[PDB]
Amino acid sequence: GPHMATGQDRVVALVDMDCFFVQVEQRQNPHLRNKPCAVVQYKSWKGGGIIAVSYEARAFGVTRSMWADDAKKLCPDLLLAQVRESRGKANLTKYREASVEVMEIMSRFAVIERASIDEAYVDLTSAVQERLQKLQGQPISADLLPSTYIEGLPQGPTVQKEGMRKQGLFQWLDSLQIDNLTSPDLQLTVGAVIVEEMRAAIERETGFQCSAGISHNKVLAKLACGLNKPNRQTLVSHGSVPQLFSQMPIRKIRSLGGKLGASVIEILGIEYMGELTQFTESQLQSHFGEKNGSWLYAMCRGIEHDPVKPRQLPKTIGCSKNFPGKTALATREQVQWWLLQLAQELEERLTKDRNDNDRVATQLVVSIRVQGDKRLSSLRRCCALTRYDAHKMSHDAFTVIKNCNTSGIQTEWSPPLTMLFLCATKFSAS
DNA sequence: ATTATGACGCT
DNA sequence: AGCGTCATG
Ligand SMILES: [Mn+2]
Ligand SMILES: [Mn+2]
Ligand SMILES: [Mn+2]
Repeated sequence: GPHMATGQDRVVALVDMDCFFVQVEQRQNPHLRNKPCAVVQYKSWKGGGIIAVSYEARAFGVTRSMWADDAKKLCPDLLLAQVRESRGKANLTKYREASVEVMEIMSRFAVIERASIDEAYVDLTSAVQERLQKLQGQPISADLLPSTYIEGLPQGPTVQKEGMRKQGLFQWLDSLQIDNLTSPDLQLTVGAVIVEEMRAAIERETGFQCSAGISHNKVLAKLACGLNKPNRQTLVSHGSVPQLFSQMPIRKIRSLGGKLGASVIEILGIEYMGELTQFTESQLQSHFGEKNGSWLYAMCRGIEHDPVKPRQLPKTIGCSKNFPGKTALATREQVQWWLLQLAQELEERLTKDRNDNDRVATQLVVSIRVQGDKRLSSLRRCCALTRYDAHKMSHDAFTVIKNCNTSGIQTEWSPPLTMLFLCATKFSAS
């Protein structure tokens, strides 16, 4: 009882931009705004592959990983924006720069961990303590939470979405103990006030809408963020976890959407996250390993300790291109030309990174795939990265992979290469 | 013939 | 170090 640490020490938010690449394109081209539209890379094969979908287009069943020609079958008036192509390959610079815009606004409120191009975690514990000592027991008006959902409410003893949102929020605010500066539910509520302000600032200063989740840790904040998209935020309290998890498929939790989650389901004979509570920590550790087992044991009770890392910048900068089927690289000149294209984009991004962020990469990683290998990477080799020069890094990459060519002929390349990847890593301050 | 990344765990 | 897993704009 008095010693069961309930993992309610922190206030953590996850902010995720709605249909990010689509919003970037809609800001640039007002003709795309408030329309079914999607962002595609390339065009010749099946109209290009969709990587981002506006909510209007999602209503027609358009999804990521769909070919545009097929999406057009579902949504004949779908509008498409194409990713820029530079040096023969997709170039995602516009979206990376847009991401930096959003990350810089978020960093004004608290330290953030960049989790992806369009999302960051926020540790709001200290900002909440500050805002609470500023409020001085004053209760929290529903007017401060105009886009917040309280997960699990309304409950107990109107038929429109906004009406139910407001009913649930009213139930939450009425149950609140606004005099206790250490109540976790109050702390989450103030956290949600701050996140409303953060999201207002992002939209005001960039044009971009986002959603957010507010809870006591990263996994719950991410899950909460997904519950009411687009353009809304969701508070998942510690108390909401049992009901939320009682019907929550195991795969919906970050880290469990793959092989490990499938093995939880098959080994334990369960479907939902809440069913995990019936196993001891040792049982879970026996099946899934010591770390995963401790993590599952705590996570199914709403508890997770992974910190919000103070890291706004990516740890690696990389360039990759697939060469499927008939496009696979089968000559030395081909392989060298594409290594040079990738290296030229890498050099440009690295030089910008050095100027902006006062750091230099020191390791170059070269990864390839060979035709007929089921794995995404067939080979991975590192070498020193001592100079930001594309000709040098492409020669070095070729030097470290050239021994994969089983062709006795030095001109041909066999088996042909279906992917090239260059990645700069191990940054140092300079 | 979803493609282009980026993080992190394992050994 | 190099490999595998997970995430997905
Ligand atoms: Mn998003
Ligand atoms: Mn995201
Ligand atoms: Mn998505």
